[PDB]
Amino acid sequence: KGFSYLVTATTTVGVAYAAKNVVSQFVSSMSASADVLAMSKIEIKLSDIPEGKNM
Amino acid sequence: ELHPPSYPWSHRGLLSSLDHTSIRRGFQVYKQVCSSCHSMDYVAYRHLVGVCYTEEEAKALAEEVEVQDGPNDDGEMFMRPGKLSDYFPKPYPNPEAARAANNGALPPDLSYIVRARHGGEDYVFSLLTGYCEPPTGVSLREGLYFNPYFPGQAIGMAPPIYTEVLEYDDGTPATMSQVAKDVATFLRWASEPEHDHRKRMGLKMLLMMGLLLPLTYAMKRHKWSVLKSRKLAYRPPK
Amino acid sequence: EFGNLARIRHVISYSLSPFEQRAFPSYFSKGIPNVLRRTRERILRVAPPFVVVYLIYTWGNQEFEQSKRKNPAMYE
Amino acid sequence: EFGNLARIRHVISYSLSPFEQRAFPSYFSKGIPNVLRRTRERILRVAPPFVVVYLIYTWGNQEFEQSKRKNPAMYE
Amino acid sequence: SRLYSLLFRRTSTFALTIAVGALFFERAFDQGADAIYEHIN
Amino acid sequence: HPLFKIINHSFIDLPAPSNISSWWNFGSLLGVCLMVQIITGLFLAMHYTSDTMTAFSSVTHICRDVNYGWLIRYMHANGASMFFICLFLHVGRGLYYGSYTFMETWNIGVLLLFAVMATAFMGYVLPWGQMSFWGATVITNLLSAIPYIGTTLVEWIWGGFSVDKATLTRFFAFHFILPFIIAALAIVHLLFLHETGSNNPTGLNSDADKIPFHPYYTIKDILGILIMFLILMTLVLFFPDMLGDPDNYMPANPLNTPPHIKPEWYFLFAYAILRSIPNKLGGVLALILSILILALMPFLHTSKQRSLMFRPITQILYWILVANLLILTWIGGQPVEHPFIIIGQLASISYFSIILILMPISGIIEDKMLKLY
Amino acid sequence: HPLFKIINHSFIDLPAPSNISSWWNFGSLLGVCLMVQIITGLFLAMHYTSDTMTAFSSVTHICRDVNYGWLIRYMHANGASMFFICLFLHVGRGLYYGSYTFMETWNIGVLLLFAVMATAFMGYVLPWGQMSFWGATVITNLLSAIPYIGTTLVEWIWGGFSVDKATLTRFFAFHFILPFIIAALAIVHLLFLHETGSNNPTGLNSDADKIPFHPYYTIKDILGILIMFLILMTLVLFFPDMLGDPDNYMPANPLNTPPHIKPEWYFLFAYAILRSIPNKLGGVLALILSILILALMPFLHTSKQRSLMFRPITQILYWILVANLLILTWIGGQPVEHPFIIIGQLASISYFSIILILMPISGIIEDKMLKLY
Ligand code: HEC
Ligand code: HEM
Ligand code: HEM
Ligand code: HEM
Ligand code: HEM
Repeated sequence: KGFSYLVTATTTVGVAYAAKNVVSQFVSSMSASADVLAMSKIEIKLSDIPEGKNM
Repeated sequence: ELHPPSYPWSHRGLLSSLDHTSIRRGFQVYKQVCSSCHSMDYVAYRHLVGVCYTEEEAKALAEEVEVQDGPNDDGEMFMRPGKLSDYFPKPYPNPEAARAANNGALPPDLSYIVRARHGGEDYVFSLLTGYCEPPTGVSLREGLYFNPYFPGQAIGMAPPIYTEVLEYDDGTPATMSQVAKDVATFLRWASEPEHDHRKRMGLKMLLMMGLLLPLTYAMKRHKWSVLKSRKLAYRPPK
Repeated sequence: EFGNLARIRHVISYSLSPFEQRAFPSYFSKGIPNVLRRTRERILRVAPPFVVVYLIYTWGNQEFEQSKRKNPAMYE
Repeated sequence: EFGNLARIRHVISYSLSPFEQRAFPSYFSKGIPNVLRRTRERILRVAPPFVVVYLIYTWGNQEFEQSKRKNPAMYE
Repeated sequence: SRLYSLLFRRTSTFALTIAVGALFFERAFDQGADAIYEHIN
Repeated sequence: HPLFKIINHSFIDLPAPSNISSWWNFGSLLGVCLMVQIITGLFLAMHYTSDTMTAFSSVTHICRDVNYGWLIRYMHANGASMFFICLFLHVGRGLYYGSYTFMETWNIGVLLLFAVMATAFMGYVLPWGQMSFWGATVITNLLSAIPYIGTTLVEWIWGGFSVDKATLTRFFAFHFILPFIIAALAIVHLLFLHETGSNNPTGLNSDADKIPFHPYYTIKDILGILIMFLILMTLVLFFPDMLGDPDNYMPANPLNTPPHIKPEWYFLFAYAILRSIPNKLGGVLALILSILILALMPFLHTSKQRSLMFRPITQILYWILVANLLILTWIGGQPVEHPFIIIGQLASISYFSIILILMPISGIIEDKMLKLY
Repeated sequence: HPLFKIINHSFIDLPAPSNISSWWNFGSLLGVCLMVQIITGLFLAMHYTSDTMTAFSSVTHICRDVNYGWLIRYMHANGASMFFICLFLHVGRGLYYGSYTFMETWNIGVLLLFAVMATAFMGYVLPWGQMSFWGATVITNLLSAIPYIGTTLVEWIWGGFSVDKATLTRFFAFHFILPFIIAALAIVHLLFLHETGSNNPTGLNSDADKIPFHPYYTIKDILGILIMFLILMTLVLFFPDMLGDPDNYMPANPLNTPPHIKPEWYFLFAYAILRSIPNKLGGVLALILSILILALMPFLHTSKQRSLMFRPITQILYWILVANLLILTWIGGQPVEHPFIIIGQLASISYFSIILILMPISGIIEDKMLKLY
């Protein structure tokens, strides 16, 4: 029994490892697209705003 | 049409990846020689990081080039230094401009120049070094060149790679060929930024199926042994 | 469903537990002979159509080439 | 399905053909009385609640406006 | 024989051994696989 | 549970023949491929834009900026190819083993085949490459062949004078919606079959020897799923462009038409037939018949034996049919010039004559040899 | 015939109670509305583009340049409103007549209700107006409630730091794909019901008096379909903008925010509850419970009579529940200021106390009055 089931248990981990990987990559797909991440850029001009104003 | 031969490329390997120094050298070539007329629109300075250049090297490469659009307080489009998010420069503002600055011919975007053509890497190299004198009986008009590989053997593009056309920063002798091989690797790179990665997935995939299949078959054979050993006997009461 | 599928009589059927029998009894012992037995009962029905497909494919290719090859006599 | 739905006994059931009977027998003759019969049977259990709703609605609206209204003493 | 009687005979334990093994298998597989890929290229 | 009954009526306690070979796996593979396509298609739909200015840009954005977006796109394309491989082998199993005598199952099948071909055609139009645009114009033009209402129909589908954005967007909608109709038709396909049960390779009544499915054949479908996934991932991760065309990686230029226009491989057999018939209309009709001849197949069975396991002459004719189907697939690829054309013309004549004439006459001869006729 | 067997079983020879009122029409109307939505949605999908630069332009192009495109768009919007009207009346019929004792049918129902609300939310995001963008942000940031799992999940749906094109395109894909899952869940809904048959307004065993469905409840469903079509069209062709919002006719400005923001009418009752609870998380939970309290409903039935036809005290409590549901619908509309807030807080307290506490106690009292308890 332990020989036959060990094969079932072995296979399971393998499948389990692939299944987490496949499912993982899809979740990553719905995640930020490379381009969207490339937005850390920004600029402002202090002179633009005078006291008591928001921009 | 002449059918470009098969060249022993490293990346052609099944489990072999792209030589990244060759992709860096081929990106230099575009930057200097072929960029002024062709357009790598779908490739941006961001894609290079972790492939050929570091973050600061690609940032310097992007800030050498300059963007010219995007509105301002006056809705005034202005020219600004490009960033890691900006895409590669374009040779001409519009398709017409291309026809105008290239003798009427339109230089195709190289963004995917190789995936586009059939010979792919092989074809590009074949042509790049395939420039040759038109034989007797054939005559080409101005703005045309007899490149056996090019369809019709009349490519508007003049031969762009003269030995020592540009100097490789790495110092590897800039022979015409060394330059054509580097730019073919690079153009390949753009067409598939994941050549290497896909191949890493294919390795692990092979291994995984390599362990799952035999096992699943075994089980298929446990649960089917019962029947495959079944012995039938007919015993008419007689 | 099962129970109402068919009517058989006096057909005894013996079997063994999976764990009690070898998983691959004589797998390559008789498997090879059998696979070979099988191939020789079906090869004459299967193979000669694909053989003449190979001949027609090659022929077409070569014929096409010759067709493309310039007529030396022509243009002279 | 039909035939095995239920067990009844001795319940005779007479009926008429559609084309043999008037389409709208005494439609407004008894319809009105019945509709009126019906409403008085549930009106006390349906309307009362919603009446209070109209009320809360109104009170709510008016109260809000008053809140917006400038306080006379305010600023004076 | 001990293993069967301990972690592979009770289905609950069968699942436990599977899950735990899988949890670690990934570590080992990824590590081993990566070594190979790197060596290749 | 009432729902559980359905499961134990179609997948667990279903009495299946004990001797069905690996070919009977293929239909289940098709169902898996359908789900796979739907799943990958859904993850293409979260980033694809059906605008002619932005369709190629969205596809390149999927391949280059979405995390593992190249993986999902090439899984979708090679899964369409795997779908047609499994579909052709499923139809070949049905033709060889006499499974077309399940007539309702066969007719729902050929309806599913038509729907899958239409879905794959519009899906190939969807990336808006050079090859997609010229391919669409070509087949849409096929409709114009219609004798009287052709022009209108073509213009209707195109939604304008010529394929343009109007088409792309409605092709995106139709390509989205048809695989769910395919799933419903597959449910009807499974129903019309359970009423009769599956066939066996001997073609005999297998009521004396039937086994359960869940414990017995599932591990077989799981193994077939694993092998099909191995072939699909070695198609995606190692040779992602051996089945596609390079000219689809160029943007759609209406001013230039790729000189060599070839429909995708699995449409080739049909393409050959169309090209073979000189008359445009004739080609369209023959093309249709090419697929429809199958539906016509259950009325051509003139033998007293269901399967071809004990029928060697019709086995030879069947393998000649598979042979010239492969020949028609090759010809479609070849350009228009001698002698590719003649082969195409013959191969089409031989295809229709083997299916229509030669197999029932051979079945009559085989019945005469066994002292039955 | 296998199919006709199925057909005859669910629509022709199905034994239905003879005395079911017009309220039992409504579920069939919902199915018709679903098909109508799907059909209109398909004809919106042939011209809509899910790009933030072109979504508003594509919607205006549908309304102005497509032949009868305004008709299909406003039919889609007012058909979503008609769907929620019929859904609310269907749920009210189920609550009043004790139909929640069909527990599996009720649970598949509340799953369908959740799916329909999600579909309508993403569909309202789809035209990319001012109101759609601020509504999406607001309703999505709601998900940002969960402390550890929430924040990331939000941007996950947003597919980025803030809703932007990334969202629009995946919302188009979901909104496309969920009504087919709704159709499959409705098929499961119909199955879990035929096992038990429909209920009657008296709440008694109607096995002694059942009639066919083809000539008796088919022409009745046809008449109900005709009346529902009269109300929809007269809410499209004469009062087309009655149920909508004017600020959705402005383009989506991330820099400005519509001053007065409100969910559409159907989602208000929930909106009120959310606003009522001071704690953000509390609001989200209560909101969910608002819908989920229904699922919980079959375990709260403490009466020996199924229907409310012979139960006057629980009838009074039911109409008070309908009354403060209308009150919560009104409050959601009202802005944040006295005394709208207090009403909202009470109305929510009264809603949960009537469903949770008052109805089983009233059923116990009613059983005591009939000398049963
Ligand atoms: C300064 C001008 C110029 C430079 C530099 C240039 N090209 Fe071109 N190229 C053209 C023009 C013009 C065409 C179009 C010719 C035609 O279509 O007949 C062209 C076409 C091509 C084509 C075939 C596509 C086509 O439409 O002809 C390939 C492949 C190509 N170039 C490769 C390269 C490579 C590789 C480099 C540098 C490593 C390069 N080119 C640099 C002008 C240039
Ligand atoms: C409802 C399920 C499906 C959805 C949502 C879907 C969606 C898409 C989308 C968005 C594309 C464009 C991106 C791309 O180029 O791949 C596409 C392309 C494609 N789809 Fe589908 N699809 C579905 C089902 C199918 C099925 C069942 C088939 C096979 C019959 C199929 C075959 C294709 C093909 C061949 C392409 C073009 C692949 C290429 O670019 O080379 N799709 N699909
Ligand atoms: C949409 C593509 C199809 C799918 C997903 C599909 C799926 C299936 C499935 C799951 C089965 C039951 C499992 C099996 O028999 O192997 C089956 C059986 C069958 N299919 Fe298909 N099928 C498709 C197309 C077709 C076509 C085009 C035909 C006709 C050429 C066809 C004819 C049959 C027949 C005759 C059977 C019964 C086989 C037998 O038991 O002898 N199917 N199909
Ligand atoms: C997708 C929207 C829905 C549709 C199309 C729908 C449709 C139907 C239909 C056609 C019936 C058969 C009753 C009849 O027509 O006479 C029915 C029964 C029922 N539905 Fe719904 N329904 C929907 C949503 C819901 C929801 C959300 C619930 C739960 C709150 C629900 C609970 C029930 C119950 C309990 C029954 C059995 C009542 C009876 O027939 O006596 N349904 N539904
Ligand atoms: C497969 C079925 C469906 C498809 C293909 C579909 C498709 C679409 C498309 C493309 C739009 C954007 C065009 C526009 O807003 O004018 C849209 C909008 C909308 N859809 Fe759907 N839809 C479907 C089902 C539904 C359902 C079931 C509902 C109700 C839950 C719904 C409610 C809406 C709403 C409220 C809008 C926004 C209306 C507005 O702009 O004011 N749709 N639908």
